[PDB]
Amino acid sequence: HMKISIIGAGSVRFALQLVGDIAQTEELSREDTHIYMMDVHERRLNASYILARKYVEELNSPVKIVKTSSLDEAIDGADFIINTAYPYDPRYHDSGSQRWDEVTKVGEKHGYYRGIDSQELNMVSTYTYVLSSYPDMKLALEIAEKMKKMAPKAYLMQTANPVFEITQAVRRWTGANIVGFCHGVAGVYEVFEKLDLDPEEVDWQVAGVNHGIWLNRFRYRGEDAYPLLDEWIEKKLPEWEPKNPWDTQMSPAAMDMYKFYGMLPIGDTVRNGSWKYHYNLETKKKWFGKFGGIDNEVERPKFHEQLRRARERLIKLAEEVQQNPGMKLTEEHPEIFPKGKLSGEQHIPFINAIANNKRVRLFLNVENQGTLKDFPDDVVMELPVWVDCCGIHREKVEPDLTHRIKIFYLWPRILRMEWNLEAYISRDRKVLEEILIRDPRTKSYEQIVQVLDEIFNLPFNEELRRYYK
Amino acid sequence: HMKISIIGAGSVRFALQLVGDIAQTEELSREDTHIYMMDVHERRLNASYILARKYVEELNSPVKIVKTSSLDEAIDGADFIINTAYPYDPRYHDSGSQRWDEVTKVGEKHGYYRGIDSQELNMVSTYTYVLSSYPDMKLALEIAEKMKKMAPKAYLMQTANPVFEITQAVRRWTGANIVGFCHGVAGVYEVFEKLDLDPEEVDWQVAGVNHGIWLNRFRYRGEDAYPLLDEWIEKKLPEWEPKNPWDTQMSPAAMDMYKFYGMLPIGDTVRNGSWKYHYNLETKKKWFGKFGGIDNEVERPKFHEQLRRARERLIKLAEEVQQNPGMKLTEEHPEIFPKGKLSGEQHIPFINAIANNKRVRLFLNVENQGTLKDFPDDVVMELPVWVDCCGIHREKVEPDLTHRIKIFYLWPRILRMEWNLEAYISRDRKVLEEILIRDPRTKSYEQIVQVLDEIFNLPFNEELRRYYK
Repeated sequence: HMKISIIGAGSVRFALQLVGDIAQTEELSREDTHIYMMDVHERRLNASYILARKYVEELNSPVKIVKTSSLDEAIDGADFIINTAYPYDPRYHDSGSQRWDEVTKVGEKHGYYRGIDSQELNMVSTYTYVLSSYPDMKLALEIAEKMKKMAPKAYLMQTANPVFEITQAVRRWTGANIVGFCHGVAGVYEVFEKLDLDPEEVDWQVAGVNHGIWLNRFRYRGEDAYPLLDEWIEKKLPEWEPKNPWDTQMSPAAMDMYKFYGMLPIGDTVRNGSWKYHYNLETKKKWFGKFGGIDNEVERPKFHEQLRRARERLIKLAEEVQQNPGMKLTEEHPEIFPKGKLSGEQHIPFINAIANNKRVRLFLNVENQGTLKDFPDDVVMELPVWVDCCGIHREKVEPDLTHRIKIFYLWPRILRMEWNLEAYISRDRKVLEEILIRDPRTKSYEQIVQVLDEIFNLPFNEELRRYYK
Repeated sequence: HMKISIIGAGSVRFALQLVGDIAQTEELSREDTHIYMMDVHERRLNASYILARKYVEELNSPVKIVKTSSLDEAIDGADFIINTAYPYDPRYHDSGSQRWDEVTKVGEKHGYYRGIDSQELNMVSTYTYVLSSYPDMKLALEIAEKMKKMAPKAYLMQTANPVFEITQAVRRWTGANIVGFCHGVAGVYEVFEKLDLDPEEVDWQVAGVNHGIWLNRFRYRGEDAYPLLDEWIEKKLPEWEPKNPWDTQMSPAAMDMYKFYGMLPIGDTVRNGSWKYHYNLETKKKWFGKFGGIDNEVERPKFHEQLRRARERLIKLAEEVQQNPGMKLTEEHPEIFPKGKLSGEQHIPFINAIANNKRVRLFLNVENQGTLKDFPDDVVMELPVWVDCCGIHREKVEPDLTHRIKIFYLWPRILRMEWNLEAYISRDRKVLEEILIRDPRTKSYEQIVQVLDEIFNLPFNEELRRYYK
């Protein structure tokens, strides 16, 4: 059979997306495809299981769906393990984002705007937790060790953040077959839209690290197409406005980074700039438009609440279907339960490529292996790759990333990953302190000790405190 | 013949040291050894030439000394070119340190303690000038290009700062035969003194980058000797006091860095810590003793004045000998004009090794070439090497530098070098701005623009201003 396990299936909307794509994929929608939905939160998990079963039934897909609260059961003999879990202690929080929002508030209380987890080239909210991301790294490493014994052939498809740090740590310290997933590359198609270019006529490539990728190749009709971006910056940038807090691809911050680095940052990379664009909310609004981007004290909590409500709606909807077996989720809520339309995410296409030799081009976090020759072979990069029955095949990255991207962006970001990994494995608070000593917002050493003490002293950080004792 | 050219011979005390060592070296004190003393400041140069001639005469050395204000004449057919020049416009300053002190004061005026040239892992006073060190890099690159045509076999022995940035820039952009010189390694012998160890019984090694070197090997009687340092930290560190502003080898800052990195920083590396030890003068005094080290608003100007007076004394002494040919400099001032004692610096031993196959172990700034396998081959490192008639031979660095030294110290410092080089060659103010955007002392972007504007607007920075226009 074929066993696909979603760890953290309590993440309802993502689980349903994964189930919808599987049921709408010919080579996978088979009675021999078993989808295990695993989580430690039964209310969330139950809702996801009920909605997934009904969704499949309305799609007339014969896939079998199994619910379990046992991590071992989900891993045992799995072919693909999708880690979308975001650990949180329910005694204190409703989601993982809620413990991040709390430590961040404590950071801001001590003078660290947007929390100590917001650093240069690393502003994406909820990416790291107290620098070392202890609970997320711990869970990923547990899964990696369990599957080396209970599922040696399985792919561990890491989606929970930090993808870069975690994929790197698992690869380096376990050798488990882990691949990091994030589709920040989807931003390029807007670039093409704004420049009036058929994306099918555009010869393009993107490369870098997770949330740190660059449009290294951008050609059209046999010539460099960046002069067309230059034209857009001059004529249409002054009139640019963000449609919502997430709209940053064509923002002044992206184009300023482009002017400096020589290539356009893509996707979340525009959020991960230097402190030039993020000193405060007013500065964010100059470089990102009226919302100030997403990673600020207004929009990040707002967005997290929108997720909380959206989650409860789905849970309530799961109670409704149990009461109204006749209602068709495909009809009542098409945007959540689409028919005949794939999500476009890479997770299920990846599985169909490995298991059914359906070759496809994807952007995945894997070891460099000389793809970017100026960087170590074992450093995990977000690279363009072709996946099929027999492995992941890296494309040649040409043109190479510019000299400035390497020395001012990729390398400082790679070192931060190494800092974070060292802080985890060493169990040494002094490494956490050294990271904050490189932090521009630090005014004194005593400040560093006190912000960490309060974070470590939060009631839901007992494990973290004992870990670093 | 043998032609040894001192570029910047106006640096009187160093020139006399170089001349004294040559005249006291058997294989070099020959009529066929010609010492060219070159500089653009005649008062300084004349004083150095007069004192050098008298010194040689009292040593009964037959070496010929030539004075010239022509850089070409000094380079033409030279066998070794010693660059100890520190450019400065005499219309405004008396030495190079005086233009550094002025820009630093402007930096502090804008909220950058110890000037924008003081950065993490880079606190040594007068090491870089406005980040890119324009006048020093320019002169070094001029010399390198002139000698590729007028002296292809010559060694360019770079002593003027920044040694790291300059040696790297010359190697990479000209391929001239440049080697960087600095004897920060001399600090190890004090470590041995304090621990009651015969330095001859100590199997030790040091490696890193310029002003960024580490005691990677420290063994005694067949065992790791660092436990003896551990003992010293516990028993004798509390009673440590600095003999003078330069005494930092056994300071609390050095031992704190040792506790973190696992190896003891050596020499000037103790000055080049994180901002933890340098937020302000009071913080410096906690981690360096009562003087607060040398790199502060009190001791750095004090020391520079001590150099000014010491320089004028020598110039006045040169006028005295012209009036009293009978006086013996060897007798009246033995510390400046020693007999039968070498300085211990590496410059002349290096020359005697290349030209006379007198093999010796030295610590020189040369391309890595796989010595530290985790770093690029072309990056200039301060390595232990054996020099003889036919090349520079790198020792094996064992134990390897610790993981923390690499990711928290060497790599961040190497990237800064790349930042500085990029700022020079690009002629792009935005690179200078990006460097300051990574600066913890920056509070806003407008601050960066204004501090650079005032620095660029200083009257003696016309060339620098036009360069970056």
